[PDB]
Amino acid sequence: NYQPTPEDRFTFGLWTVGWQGRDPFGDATRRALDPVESVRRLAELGAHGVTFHDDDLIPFGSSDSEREEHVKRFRQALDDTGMKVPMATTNLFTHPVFKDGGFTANDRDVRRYALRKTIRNIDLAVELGAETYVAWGGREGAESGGAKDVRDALDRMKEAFDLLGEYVTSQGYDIRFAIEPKPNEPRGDILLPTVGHALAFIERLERPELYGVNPEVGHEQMAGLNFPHGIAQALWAGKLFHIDLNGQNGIKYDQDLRFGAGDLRAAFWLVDLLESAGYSGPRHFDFKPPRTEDFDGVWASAAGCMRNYLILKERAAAFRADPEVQEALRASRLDELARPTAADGLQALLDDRSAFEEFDVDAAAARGMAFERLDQLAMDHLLGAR
Amino acid sequence: NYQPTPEDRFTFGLWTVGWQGRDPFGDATRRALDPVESVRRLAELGAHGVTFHDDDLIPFGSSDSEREEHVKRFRQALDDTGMKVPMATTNLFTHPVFKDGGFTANDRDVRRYALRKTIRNIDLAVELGAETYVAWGGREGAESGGAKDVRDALDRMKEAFDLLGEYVTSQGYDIRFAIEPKPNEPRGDILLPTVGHALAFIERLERPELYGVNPEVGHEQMAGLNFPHGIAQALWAGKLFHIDLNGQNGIKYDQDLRFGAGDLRAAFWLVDLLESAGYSGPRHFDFKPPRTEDFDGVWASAAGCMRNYLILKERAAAFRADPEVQEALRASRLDELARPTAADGLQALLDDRSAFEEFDVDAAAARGMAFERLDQLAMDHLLGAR
Amino acid sequence: NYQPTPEDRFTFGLWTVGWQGRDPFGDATRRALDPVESVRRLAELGAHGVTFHDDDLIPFGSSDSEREEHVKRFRQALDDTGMKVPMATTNLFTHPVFKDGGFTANDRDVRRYALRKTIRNIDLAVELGAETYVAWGGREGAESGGAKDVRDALDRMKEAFDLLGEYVTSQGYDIRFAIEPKPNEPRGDILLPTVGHALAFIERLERPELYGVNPEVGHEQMAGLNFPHGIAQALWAGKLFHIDLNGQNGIKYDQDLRFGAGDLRAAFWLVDLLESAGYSGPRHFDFKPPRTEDFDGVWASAAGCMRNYLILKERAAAFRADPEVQEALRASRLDELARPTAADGLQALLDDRSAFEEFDVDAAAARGMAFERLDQLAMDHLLGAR
Amino acid sequence: NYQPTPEDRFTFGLWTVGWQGRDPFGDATRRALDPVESVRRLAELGAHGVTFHDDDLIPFGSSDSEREEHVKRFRQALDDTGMKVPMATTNLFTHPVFKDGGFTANDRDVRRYALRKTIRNIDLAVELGAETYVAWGGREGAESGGAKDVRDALDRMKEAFDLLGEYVTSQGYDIRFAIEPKPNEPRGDILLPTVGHALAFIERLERPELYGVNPEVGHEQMAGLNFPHGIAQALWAGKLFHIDLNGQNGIKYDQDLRFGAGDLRAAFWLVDLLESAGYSGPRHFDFKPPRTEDFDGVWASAAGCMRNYLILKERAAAFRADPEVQEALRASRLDELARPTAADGLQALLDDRSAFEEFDVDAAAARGMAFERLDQLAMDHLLGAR
Ligand SMILES: OC[C@H]1O[C@H](O)[C@H](O)[C@@H](O)[C@@H]1O
Ligand SMILES: OC[C@H]1O[C@H](O)[C@H](O)[C@@H](O)[C@@H]1O
Ligand SMILES: OC[C@H]1O[C@H](O)[C@H](O)[C@@H](O)[C@@H]1O
Ligand SMILES: OC[C@H]1O[C@H](O)[C@H](O)[C@@H](O)[C@@H]1O
Ligand SMILES: [Mg+2]
Ligand SMILES: [Mg+2]
Ligand SMILES: [Mg+2]
Ligand SMILES: [Mg+2]
Ligand SMILES: [Mg+2]
Ligand SMILES: [Mg+2]
Ligand SMILES: [Mg+2]
Ligand SMILES: [Mg+2]
Ligand SMILES: [Mg+2]
Ligand SMILES: [Mg+2]
Ligand SMILES: [Mg+2]
Ligand SMILES: [Mg+2]
Repeated sequence: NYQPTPEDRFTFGLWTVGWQGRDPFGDATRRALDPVESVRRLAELGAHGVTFHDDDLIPFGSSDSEREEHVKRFRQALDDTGMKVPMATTNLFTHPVFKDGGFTANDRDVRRYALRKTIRNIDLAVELGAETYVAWGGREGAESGGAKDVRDALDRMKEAFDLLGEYVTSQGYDIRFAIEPKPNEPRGDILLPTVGHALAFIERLERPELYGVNPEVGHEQMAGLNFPHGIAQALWAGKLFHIDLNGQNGIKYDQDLRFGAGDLRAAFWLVDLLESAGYSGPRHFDFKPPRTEDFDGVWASAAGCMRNYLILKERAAAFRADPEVQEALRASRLDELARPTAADGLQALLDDRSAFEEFDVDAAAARGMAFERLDQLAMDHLLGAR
Repeated sequence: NYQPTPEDRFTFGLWTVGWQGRDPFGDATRRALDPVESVRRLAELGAHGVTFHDDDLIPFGSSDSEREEHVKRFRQALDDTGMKVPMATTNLFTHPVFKDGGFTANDRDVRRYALRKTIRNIDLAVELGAETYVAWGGREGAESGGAKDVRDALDRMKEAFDLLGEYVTSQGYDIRFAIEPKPNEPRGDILLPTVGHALAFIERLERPELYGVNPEVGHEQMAGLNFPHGIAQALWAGKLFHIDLNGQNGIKYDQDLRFGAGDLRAAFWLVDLLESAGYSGPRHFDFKPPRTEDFDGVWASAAGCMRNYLILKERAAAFRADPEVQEALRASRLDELARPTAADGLQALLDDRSAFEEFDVDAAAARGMAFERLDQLAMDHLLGAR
Repeated sequence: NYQPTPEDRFTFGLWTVGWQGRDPFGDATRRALDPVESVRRLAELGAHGVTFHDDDLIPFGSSDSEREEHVKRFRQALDDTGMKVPMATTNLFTHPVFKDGGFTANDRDVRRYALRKTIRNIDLAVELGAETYVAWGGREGAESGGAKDVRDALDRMKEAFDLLGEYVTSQGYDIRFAIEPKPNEPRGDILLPTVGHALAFIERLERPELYGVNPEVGHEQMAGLNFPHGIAQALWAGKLFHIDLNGQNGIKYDQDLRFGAGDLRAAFWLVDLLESAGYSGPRHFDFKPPRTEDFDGVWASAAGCMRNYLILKERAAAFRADPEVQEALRASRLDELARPTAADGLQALLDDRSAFEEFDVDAAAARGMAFERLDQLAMDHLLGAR
Repeated sequence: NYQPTPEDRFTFGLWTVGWQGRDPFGDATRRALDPVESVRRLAELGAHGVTFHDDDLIPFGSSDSEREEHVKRFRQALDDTGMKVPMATTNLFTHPVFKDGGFTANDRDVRRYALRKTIRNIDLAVELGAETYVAWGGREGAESGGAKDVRDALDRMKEAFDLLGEYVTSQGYDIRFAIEPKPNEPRGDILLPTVGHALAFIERLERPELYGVNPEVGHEQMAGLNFPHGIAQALWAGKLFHIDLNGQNGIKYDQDLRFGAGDLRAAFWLVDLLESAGYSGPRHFDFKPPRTEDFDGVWASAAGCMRNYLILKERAAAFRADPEVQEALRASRLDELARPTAADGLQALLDDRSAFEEFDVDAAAARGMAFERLDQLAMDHLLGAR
């Protein structure tokens, strides 16, 4: 009954189940978790692996020998459980030095520090076997218009990512980068606020093949955008390197609800797309168990992430396999959308009088699209009524 | 006192002052304007030129000889007034045949018709001297998840724009294309919903140098995004071919208020950026005089568009020239944001102990950014209090 | 299998299935329906009744004898089908005379006309057996700040509703009024924009017992509000006289999708509340079949409204009856929320040292709320996984 | 030049300039301020007074003698500076015990504790001379649908406020209560989410005359609502007891920018209304100096709050006094909006054939409202261009 196993490739950040529940208006409601205990607990739930910021694993300001002890204990728990580390990232947002950003801070010495802190963790990520290195520029942005010249900031952002690409190529590392967009919070506006802006920026880097996106359900929904549409564009560009799964109820602060909560039908269409397109990367949950919960609620919330993915996968597969849905998809001309508009070429199109001079525009206009019947078949499948 | 002249390059769509006031809940409140009368009236107000959809100028279904008469009358009014036509576009959204889109309609024969209708108007636009051809795919999208496979739709969208680029290159035309994003309305979600998504899509076309964006103030604000930030990214990419200026009060239906209405401080920062970056294209107003107004209100609203641009241009120039603002910009390290992070290169950065091992993180963190004083100088300048 | 019958009390506006598909950017895609054919078709689908604006049933400007013929034909179709008319309303938004409002138009003569048009239709509604008369003030509002003094406008709004209440009391009619809030569209901001503002306004009318609310799913969601929470407050006040059911995908133009579309989990919690609280009024669908559809799609969309209500009713009933959910509700202390805080009274509370001086705040804080496990049981029930 | 003095009645919360800059993603960037130093600094800037939560002034868990020392030091600074304390409030949101609310927590013992903590601070507020006691129920709400039966929660909310009203009446205190709405954050949805919902709830309390609202600019804008419209409704009801002034850029997390930032034109229309209606309460700033700033930026931001109010007051007064604006207001029939619709009464309206049978609907419809010219005069005045 919807039991996950490590072959489902479900992963969690240490910072997710480890969130102590401090929000802008309240103190922590839960004690800190030891990273080793989170690995063991997630393994028992059926997770495939974990992800980390540098500062989740090694407390900021650790000596080189404290650092080695923290890594050794962690590696022992991975060895004991079979858990993998497919992704890692840098914390360039918590410490006060990053209050105006890391890569695009106005102060040049902070930008250099940010790059050195990042490079140190790329080495550790490669050592632990990560294939993707995520960058979330949560402090790159502004609350006011004159504080940040955005063209200069984009020059600095490109400079930073180009240097990171020079570093991993010169070291011979097999790792790729994924940029995680967010439109706002904690800055009033954040640079590269959506999947689209991030994809566009990547095409201006010196080695674009090293960079993709790590979209997050809730972040695109904080701009009111359709998250499965944005994922489709990332897959179309060949840039979906990683994904953050969670839930969000509309345009408000980043809630990071468990996956399946928030916009349930968008979750269904997302799973349909990921499974249809054959996405093979980790199914990563970036979520926060609500601060109302104790530790039993933390693990129930994490289990629910995986459960909802597996229920929606079953319902989406049943939808696509249903002969009546296949009939309805042809009724709505999804087959024709997949055929070229003008494989005969430009000149043939220009000479084709059935495309304009003799085209019966009123008869084409009268054809219903039959989209509502198709969508109710999708609803029946989602609700198990079919 | 803030009087426009044609050298300010203010342009208006025929459909703007010509909007009859029909909305989803009400009939028209104004009679139709003759395009010739709109040209003459806008010229008297100080406009530089006008723009048009094919169907604004030539009623849909006109014979080839009615077409010639409509164009001749129009050309005579341009000759009489000195007005230019810098941009033109196609109506692929009003007629019922386009109810599921033009370039990405599921029906293949509609897609071919859409391309033929577009090509016919590119010829006319070149004849009238337009330098930019805008595409707004207002019907390209969906209300439900199964109606539109977005990867196939993006294939069809790329196919259409590639064919248009083959057409203008084979004809030897000096015209470029600009894609106008909008996130929603009239479709539940529209493909290429923001500036970012459009910029990313352009980089996958066969001849990307022919395509840029035509962002609209209100459209990016319907997703809660920072419009001057998005314009900066378009300028950074070298893709700001055209712009639509108007006003919008937040996340709701597309209001198309006169420019300066809506988010006034965003309008100030937009003008600052366009003038600082030396944008030389048309300052185009895509706005709707509210349906409360009679024809005297139409021309007052149009005049207000230009007036507000010129007031904000004056205030932004005073801001940037003020020695006290120049001092504050250095106080906030805007000068340092413009300097390379690591012109010394990767290896020097790695060997620079002042970038990490000896970096005094607490002393850097203690430095205030002085952004609030800078922003209050900007407010004082905007309000004329300085 | 989820078949509606008239005892389920599903009703539809004539303007819903009759929407021709004209939106702000496009012409109609469907021909007009005769009201008689809509009654017959809805009866065959299992509807209980229909609702109407005056102008849906009697074309604007009809002679008194054309009026009588339109009503007679309509009454014959009701007699032939068994369909009821539980609600009626006035169109104070389509005609250009209402461009600045009806009850709160700045022009006094328009306000008087609006009241006379309303009163004429109250007589007809009573004749057809309606129990509720809805007012939706879609044009009452403003696009700019100086156009409307809102205190004077609220005086005029109160004046109008007080006169309508004087009219129905002096006539001896058994009808009540329901105010339908909407935050915006077609005006930039609409007066009484949410359920809350409407409830507050009612308490200042001379005969508040005659007035309640008619909330609409999509309208509260256009302000990002929780629609089941708002309905609970209306039920708490005893003011839920009628309800408009449909779907909406977040903060954007009013989509009026079929019920169950949009925010599916909010639809589940709404049905749970209406059924638990014993709401006995009509389940009215104010929805628009998308303009992509032909007439077969219109009736499929209408059928889907009813189907989704009945599926969600079944799932909500299964949730509330499940012993494991009953256990979880006590685990989360829903039983304690229903018990008085201080039935012992103020003085006893003040003297109760276990409420403050001896209250163990850390032990209370440590108690998990168990809300995530409860919510996953609700998800399992919704998806039929339980 | 726009210098505040204590007669302008500008007040600040201790928690505003005292915000250390901890947000959901980052540590504090500023040290804690001593309340005594904040009083002295605000007095030098021209403030009239300060406000406080119980826990801002007396650290949580203080002994009764530490409590007395904290109050004495505070009272000495008030005596030294002339500063007043017009409002006070309770912190029912920071401590983990309040994670599911105070007055509407599911656990009954937490609800009793919340009432005792509140009552203790009402006594102190009266001792310091406060006239208004604010309640902001920031934790009253839910992230999921089954966690909170909202009708039971409203019963508990009414119970709590009724007991507080019994307490202040039995003690003979001259203090009134003001409910501060917020739609979301830190709970997914908060009960009483807007001004309207709060006004409606007050009318169901046992002694409604003791309760009003304390609306906040940014909170109504987090629901996309028009804040001057909501204030007008509160003034119309006679319930504007207090106000929180700040700025917000649209629908996102609560930014609490300095007043004048965010939606500048809404700030202009708010000041116009408050000054026109003769609001005599405190002009209270609930704002957060951005965490980019050091302490010099804190005081610059606070000074800017007051400066922007005084600039906007001048511009609004110039607007209303301008004979050309007075002419335009009559042109737009604002004078007619203030006149009764039907002072002649219902029967006269029914007998008035010029209100319906002989009303020339097309001639009324043709009249322009002249709202755009009026709004451009308002823009010219705001920008000092007039
Ligand atoms: O970059 C990894 C993570 O960093 C921070 O935790 C962000 O809040 C989250 O969105 C992101 O995914
Ligand atoms: O494409 C030109 C114009 O077409 C339509 O009028 C759109 O509503 C507008 O946004 C666009 O700019
Ligand atoms: O008042 C009845 C109906 O009137 C209009 O059709 C509105 O768009 C709808 O929201 C409302 O319910
Ligand atoms: O209740 C007083 C204050 O409490 C908290 O600080 C809130 O964040 C603020 O909105 C409110 O005004
Ligand atoms: Mg996130
Ligand atoms: Mg998030
Ligand atoms: Mg994330
Ligand atoms: Mg537009
Ligand atoms: Mg627009
Ligand atoms: Mg446009
Ligand atoms: Mg509606
Ligand atoms: Mg609606
Ligand atoms: Mg409705
Ligand atoms: Mg606040
Ligand atoms: Mg706030
Ligand atoms: Mg506040």
